[PDB]
Amino acid sequence: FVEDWDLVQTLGEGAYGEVQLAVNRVTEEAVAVKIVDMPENIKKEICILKMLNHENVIKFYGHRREGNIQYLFMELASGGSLFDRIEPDIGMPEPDAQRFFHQLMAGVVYLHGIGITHRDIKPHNLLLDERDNLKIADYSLATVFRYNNRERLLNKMCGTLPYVAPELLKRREFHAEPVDVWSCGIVLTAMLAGELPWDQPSDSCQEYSDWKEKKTYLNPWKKIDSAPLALLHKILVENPSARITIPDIKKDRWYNKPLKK
Ligand SMILES: Cc1c(Nc2nc(N)c3c(C#N)c(N4CCC[C@H]4C)n(C)c3n2)cnn1[C@H]1CCOC1
Ligand SMILES: [Cl-]
Ligand SMILES: [Cl-]
Repeated sequence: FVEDWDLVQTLGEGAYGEVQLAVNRVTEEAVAVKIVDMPENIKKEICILKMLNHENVIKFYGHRREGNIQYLFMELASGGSLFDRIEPDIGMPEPDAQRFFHQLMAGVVYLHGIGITHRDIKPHNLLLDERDNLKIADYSLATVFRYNNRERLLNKMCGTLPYVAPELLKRREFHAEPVDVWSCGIVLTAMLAGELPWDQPSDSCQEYSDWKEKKTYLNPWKKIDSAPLALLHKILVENPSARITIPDIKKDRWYNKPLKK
């Protein structure tokens, strides 16, 4: 009801909808509410949200529908978004980046383990609690890629062009997991350089060709230390069948380097 909740401010807009800081008119509890203005899509999103139980995935509370409006209730992330911790053209301190990347991989390992692909991993969708623990949010593009132990290939184009893997632009069908791995490597680049390497990973994009030709003396690569750059060389591999998998990311030298807060 317009009587149970006060909409105090917009937190942003997701793939399919928009998000308000709602305050309870009775208890003053502050939550995030996603306000859906119109379906088969939200039925699917609510179903996936009900599956989620992990420290690095957003807490779902429940949902209400009123006419052509539906309301999804989630834990308000008191630390805001990772996007807001990235200093343009700088990034953030390498130890903070490494901890966030550890937590990102734990959330993604959890999702992939229950056969869910997120499909829109980017800093706008990665939230922080009051202890700066990272939470993977926005399940509006999420879908099942594994059921009864059988993999299904993806065939729909979606996500955010600077974060999408190249196969998603080129192939009629592709594996879900390597796409999410790619977008995590663009997130790591953003965290360490405070800039995105390209508009899209297409041959008609010069910044993408430059990377394929290994010109890491150019930005954003020249801002990144050799160890995390070496991980980014294994993640941002054009052929998804040669791209590093999460088990191997967990064996990376930089991933395992002790770093000082
Ligand atoms: C408390 C707070 C948040 N907290 C928050 N908590 C959520 N739970 C979501 C959320 C979801 N779910 C979401 N969005 C936007 C569209 C995609 C989705 C991830 N956004 C953006 C969410 N932001 C964001 N800033 N601040 C502070 C700092 C500046 O302002 C107040
Ligand atoms: Cl910016
Ligand atoms: Cl950025």
